[PDB]
Amino acid sequence: KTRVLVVGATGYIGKRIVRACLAEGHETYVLQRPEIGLEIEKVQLFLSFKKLGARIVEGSFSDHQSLVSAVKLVDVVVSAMSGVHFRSHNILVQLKLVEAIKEAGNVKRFLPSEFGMDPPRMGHALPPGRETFDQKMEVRQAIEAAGIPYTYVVGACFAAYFAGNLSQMVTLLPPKEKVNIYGDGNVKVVFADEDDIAKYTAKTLNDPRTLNKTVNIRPPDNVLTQLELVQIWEKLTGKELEKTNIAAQDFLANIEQMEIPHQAGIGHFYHIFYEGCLTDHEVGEDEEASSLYPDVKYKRMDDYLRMFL
Amino acid sequence: KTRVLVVGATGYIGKRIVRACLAEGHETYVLQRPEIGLEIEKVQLFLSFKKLGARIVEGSFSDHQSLVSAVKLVDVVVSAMSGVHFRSHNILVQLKLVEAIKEAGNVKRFLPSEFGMDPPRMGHALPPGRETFDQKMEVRQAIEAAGIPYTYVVGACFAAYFAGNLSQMVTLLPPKEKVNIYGDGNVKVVFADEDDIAKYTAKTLNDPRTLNKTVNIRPPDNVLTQLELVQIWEKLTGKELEKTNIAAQDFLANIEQMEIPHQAGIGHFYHIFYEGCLTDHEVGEDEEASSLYPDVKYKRMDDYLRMFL
Ligand SMILES: NC(=O)C1=CN([C@@H]2O[C@H](COP(=O)(O)OP(=O)(O)OC[C@H]3O[C@@H](n4cnc5c(N)ncnc54)[C@H](OP(=O)(O)O)[C@@H]3O)[C@@H](O)[C@H]2O)C=CC1
Ligand SMILES: NC(=O)C1=CN([C@@H]2O[C@H](COP(=O)(O)OP(=O)(O)OC[C@H]3O[C@@H](n4cnc5c(N)ncnc54)[C@H](OP(=O)(O)O)[C@@H]3O)[C@@H](O)[C@H]2O)C=CC1
Ligand SMILES: COc1cc([C@H]2OC[C@H]3[C@@H]2CO[C@@H]3c2ccc(O)c(OC)c2)ccc1O
Ligand SMILES: COc1cc([C@H]2OC[C@H]3[C@@H]2CO[C@@H]3c2ccc(O)c(OC)c2)ccc1O
Repeated sequence: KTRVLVVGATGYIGKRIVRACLAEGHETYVLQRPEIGLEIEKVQLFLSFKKLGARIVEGSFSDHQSLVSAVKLVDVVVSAMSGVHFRSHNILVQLKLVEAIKEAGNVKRFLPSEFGMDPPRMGHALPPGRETFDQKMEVRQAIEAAGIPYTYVVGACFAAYFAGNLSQMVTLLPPKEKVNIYGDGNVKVVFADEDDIAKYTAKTLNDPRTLNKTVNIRPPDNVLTQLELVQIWEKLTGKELEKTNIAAQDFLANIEQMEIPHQAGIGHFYHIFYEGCLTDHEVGEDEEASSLYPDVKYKRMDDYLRMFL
Repeated sequence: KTRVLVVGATGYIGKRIVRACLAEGHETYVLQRPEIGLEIEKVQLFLSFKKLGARIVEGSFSDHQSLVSAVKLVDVVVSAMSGVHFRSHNILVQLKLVEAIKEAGNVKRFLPSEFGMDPPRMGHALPPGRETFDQKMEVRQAIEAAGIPYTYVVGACFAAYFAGNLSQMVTLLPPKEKVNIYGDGNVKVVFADEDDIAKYTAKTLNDPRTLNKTVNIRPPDNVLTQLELVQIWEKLTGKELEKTNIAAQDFLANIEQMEIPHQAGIGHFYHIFYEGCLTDHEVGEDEEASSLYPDVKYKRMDDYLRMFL
């Protein structure tokens, strides 16, 4: 039985990873930091994990020895640390976890908080969006310096942030009548239900095929252009949307004057929808999660969008 | 089937009320406000409501006619508006809901956001905690000046904020070794699991017995002193905790110099555990929810506390 520590267990993807580890059959440990005082939602999340059979491990990122103690309990550590500018962007805090793993020496694999664009492929991104890739690379740098075996889970847009809103920024719901199309809207993007991301993570974390590998989440039916995604919704609703095509220069105009979390968002959307960073390179079946784990009947984006009807 | 609208549907008690209305068989509507921007957890709560069978109603408190349109759809309106200083304390925003109910004319009953201490009994309270009772009384006044029929649900401490922490402030977990006892710890308090509070709400909101009444949530097995609460925990754990008795004037010492949310917390705790405001007066079976709805097998605190072992 694989023992797994989830660090970031109440996070957006972290909580889905916890439940996926439990359903996969792993002996699932969750790190509970003691600073969560009156954050009642976090406290009841941990209590719901307990009721599912998770085991709470108390530890703190400012107590190096408590991290060492926690990781010594498990075979695999999965980190879901924050990495979104408008939420919180504390990627580099994992360095203390890496150090703790380095000292414990028992850890057979570490999955750091990746779950998005492929960091080493983003060397061209400009600040502040660039921070995400620079800081994940630095965590990668520490992992491989320490000789810690790893798996990097990358390659898909969370469906909540990019599909349920027809990729409109600052909203999470489909628009009623108007939609902005990025460029011609013919650039292929990779989408995935976050619950499937979690299930692929639970399955890959002890799979020899993915030891010391980048694993890509690129389910073939979910490779869609923005216009394809829009047209799915128009078909489901029986209503055409008025589409405005936004050229690259107008999308980025005056970016330097906007608040930093919005600058990052714009930078990321530009890589995804204008440069097509998630599909501008091919990946093999031996490094792609839908083909590695074909028993995951992943949710297609028409079924994902139906939830919004 | 009673048609119910919940305003505050993603709130702490609000989401529990939505689910209990659905389980009770009400045709349940929930107000989705448009300023839900990137608050993904709210967005996904509504999706979870829809799948359980709730109907989404769009409206904004800054758009009076949207509110009138919403309350027109239902027979009863339940408000779970915020009212905790360290969370947010927007009780007075319900005045706009009351005004829309007035104009609509069809609402058979309105339950405002109370769910705690009985406001008219708290006239002696001092600021800032006093604001809770004053604003809840201003809402009561506007309800009655509009002729809207009502039910006021009051009388119990939410289990998570007062029982699961053995009533220690700024924490939501049982303490590991040491516990503060307020006074002698022999002042009776009322505790209720918040899912039972929601079930009673769902059961009372169309009950002829409770039209234009105050309904008290005072389950007899859950009327306990703080020492009795601590004794339940100590028998669950087999370990005695070290108890420190805190006298009134030491509990309140230098209260004027602390943050306003903490001041309000101390004021509330003083009224509950030093004055006994939840038990310094009696209520008939006619107006108490556990006798009113005896098929609700309310969770006793020993079972509640087991979630924390
Ligand atoms: N479309 C995509 O592909 C997306 C990719 N991502 C990536 O997913 C990963 C997770 O992001 P997300 O789920 O939104 O993150 P969250 O913002 O939900 O944060 C996750 C966890 O971060 C922990 N955390 C935050 N700050 C600290 C801190 N100072 N010290 C210790 N722990 C801290 C918390 O642990 P705890 O549970 O202990 O409190 C928190 O729950 C990130 O790398 C992100 O970049 C995320 C959004 C979209
Ligand atoms: N022990 C006890 O007896 C306790 C009693 N209470 C009482 O419970 C009741 C609800 O409190 P609680 O669950 O903590 O509420 P929350 O703090 O969870 O807020 C509940 C809802 O208030 C709505 N809200 C907040 N601000 C606004 C605003 N400006 N405009 C429109 N809507 C707003 C939101 O509705 P939306 O979902 O639509 O976003 C939110 O989800 C209160 O009267 C409180 O005093 C609370 C805790 C303990
Ligand atoms: C797709 O890969 C990533 C996606 C993201 C997204 O986390 C979600 C964000 C972010 C920028 O895309 C969300 C975003 C930021 C700004 C917005 O206005 C927004 O609107 C939906 C959404 C972060 C890191 C990634 O490697
Ligand atoms: C019991 O009646 C009420 C309780 C409350 C509680 O919502 C919860 C609060 C508040 C003050 O008691 C929670 C409180 C505030 C400060 C704290 O430090 C705290 O620690 C657990 C908890 C609000 C209104 C009420 O009428």
